[PDB]
This record gives sequence, C-alpha cells and structure tokens, in this order.
Amino acid sequence: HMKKNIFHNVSLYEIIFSDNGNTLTLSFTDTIEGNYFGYIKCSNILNFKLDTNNFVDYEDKEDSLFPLFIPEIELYKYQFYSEIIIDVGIIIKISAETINFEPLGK
Amino acid sequence: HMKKNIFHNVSLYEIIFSDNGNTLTLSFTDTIEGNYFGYIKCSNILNFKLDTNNFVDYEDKEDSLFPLFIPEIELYKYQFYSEIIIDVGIIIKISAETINFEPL
Repeated sequence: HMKKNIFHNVSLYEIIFSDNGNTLTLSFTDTIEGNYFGYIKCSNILNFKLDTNNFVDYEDKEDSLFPLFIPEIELYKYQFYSEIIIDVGIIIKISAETINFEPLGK
Repeated sequence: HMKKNIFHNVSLYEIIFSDNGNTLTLSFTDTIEGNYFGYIKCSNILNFKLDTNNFVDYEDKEDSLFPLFIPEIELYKYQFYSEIIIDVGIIIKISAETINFEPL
C-alpha cells in the first residue's frame, strides 16, 4: 500500500475501452496551451466507477463531463493491483491489475 | 418504478462515451452469427459501475470482458431517471436521466 499524486493540472477528455474490454485508457490535455499531454492506462480492469454526484447541471446546455479539469489524480498501489481516484465533484475510481502512464513527469 | 427485461440473448461488444461525456452508448450483436442487433443509449449519466467480480480470468490470456454474453438486461424506469443492470457475474449498472434503446 502506497499513495501518490500524479497528473497535476490536467484535463480529461476521453475514457476508452481497449484489449477486448480488459483495458481502460484515460487521455488528457494540459491546461495551458491545451495540447495533448498523455494518458493513464489501466490494464486488466477490476472495477470502474463514475458518479456525477449531482455536480453536472444537465439543465445547463453548456455543462458536460468532458473536458474534465483535474487538479491531481490519486494513485494507490497494493500488493496485486492499483487504483486511481479522481475527485472533482464528479468522482471516478478505477482498480486494475496494473496502472501505467505517460509521460512520467511534467 | 416499472421493471422490465429487455435485450434477450445479446452480446455486448462496446461501451462508448460521447464526445462531451454526457451520453453512454452500449452496442450489441446477436449471439447467433454476430450481426448487429442494436444499442442502449444512456443520456445524462448519474452513475456507471463496472465490476468484473473475478469473472474475467486474467491469467487466461484468451479471456476478456467483450464480447459479453447477456441472457437479458433489467431496465428500471423510475419517476425521474432510469437504470439498466447487467448481471452475468460481471456486473454493469448505469443510471441516467433517460435511457432509450433500439430495437423496440
């Protein structure tokens, strides 16, 4: 069990299944120029939770999940799997056998 | 509250967020020869949960979530939102303000 903050001040713009559903990849831009920044790859998914937590105003036309601006992403490493937690009103939790990401730092 | 079983004997092959992320589309084939069957579109998502519950053997290099064979899907229509539940060991639950599907 370890904890670590990664991907400071990023913008999540997609969540994509791959490898016949076994992998989830989250892709991000930076919050300055807005260019592509990188990704978090969650391989061999254990669980995935998205809860909008009454945060998105669906009566608001201009309001939507993506792009989702994120101050930082919590990464937990256990003996046999890892978990990322995104908590920005909306909450996203993903547990997977391996979690890797690029780039390794800003 | 009205509960209903839909999409009998289907195979789920993708779960896709829209560009703005407000909509989730689940796409299905039949389980006969893999021809396209239809979709369930969940608009204005409230929550989405996928738990593989140790039913995908990751030590078996051949095992994978998709295609996910489904005997039926439970559809709940509450007063102000709807929910689908897929329970095949693997569990998928999606609540959204509206849930629409084709074919009817």
